[PDB]
Amino acid sequence: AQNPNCNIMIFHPTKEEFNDFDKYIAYMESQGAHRAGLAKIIPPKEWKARETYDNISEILIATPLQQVASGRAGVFTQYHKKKKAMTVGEYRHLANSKKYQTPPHQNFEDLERKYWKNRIYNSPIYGADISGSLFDENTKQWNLGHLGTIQDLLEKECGVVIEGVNTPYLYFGMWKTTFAWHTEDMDLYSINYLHLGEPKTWYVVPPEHGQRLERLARELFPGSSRGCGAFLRHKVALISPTVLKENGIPFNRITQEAGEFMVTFPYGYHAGFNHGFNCAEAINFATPRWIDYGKMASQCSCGEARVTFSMDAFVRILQPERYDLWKRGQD
Ligand SMILES: Nc1ccc2c(c1)CCCC2=O
Ligand SMILES: Nc1ccc2c(c1)CCCC2=O
Ligand SMILES: O=C(O)CNC(=O)C(=O)O
Ligand code: NI
Ligand SMILES: [Zn+2]
Repeated sequence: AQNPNCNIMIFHPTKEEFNDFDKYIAYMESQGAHRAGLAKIIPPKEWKARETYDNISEILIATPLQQVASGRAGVFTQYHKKKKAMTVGEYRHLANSKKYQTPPHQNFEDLERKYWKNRIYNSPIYGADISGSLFDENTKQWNLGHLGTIQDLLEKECGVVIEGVNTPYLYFGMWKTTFAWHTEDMDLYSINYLHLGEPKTWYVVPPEHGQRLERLARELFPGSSRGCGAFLRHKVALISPTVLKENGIPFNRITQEAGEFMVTFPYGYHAGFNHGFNCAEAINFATPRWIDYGKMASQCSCGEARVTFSMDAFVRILQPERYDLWKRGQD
């Protein structure tokens, strides 16, 4: 078996290898990349997402989110307080202000230490889930707005035609902005391109060990667990690497820098934080191997999760027994 220790693998495709997206994902899996839950892909030197990022300041962040923490330094939840709209130019200025700017630090490890020590005492503002793309329409390779759709994948694999669309989302981050422990909707893959700015550090649990993380989460957030059998779907819980280690949870970590792609694999729990002002673009996607994960994906039916229109068809076709209960949750 390839990659039995479930290490995060890093790939350096040639420009020829970068032509066929599906083929390269399959190649990465043939090398065991999926066992980690996360892979890094460094694009060939000849490739670029777009010409420059000089003209992005007028993009609107309609609903910036202030991420307010509760709990202890290594075990906390965050809730999102809506703030007034601001442009990317305004957001960048805010990120760089004394209140929000990245502190002096020696290296990524030093910054990681500072993050886990001090995150809860601040409330950074995140521009998340903004529908759009920064890939040039003429970028033919690994253009996140030009991927085969999940609806077409489901149709190709299972013969059923379904409604729904899936398009990319932009994320504008600043120091300490945080993504909580989660897998993707319907345990899909995700792909994330860091377009510009400071790094993003990721933590990931191998898919074969996801239930170990779930069990610890139930222990650490007992009220939340009683409220919902899939409360990690709410995307609000954080657990530090120190606490994971103390509890014997298998995980890995890696830092993504501008110009790099990360792929998360079905049922690969991940969490992380931004180092400073940055912009990432991400989208969910599927492959034939995903179908079995989609069929088995846990669902939130307590009403907290609240998912996109397109998830309806996924649950309806892949999980017909769960559909009625889940749909009651959406309404
Ligand atoms: N349009 C703006 C300008 C500044 C700010 C906001 C919106 C909300 C976040 C806090 C802030 O300084
Ligand atoms: N796709 C995700 C997953 C987690 C999170 C976000 C988007 C933004 C809101 C905060 C968070 O933890
Ligand atoms: O970048 C972020 O804030 C969160 N991204 C993801 O969880 C992802 O790409 O799957
Ligand atoms: Ni994700
Ligand atoms: Zn729930």
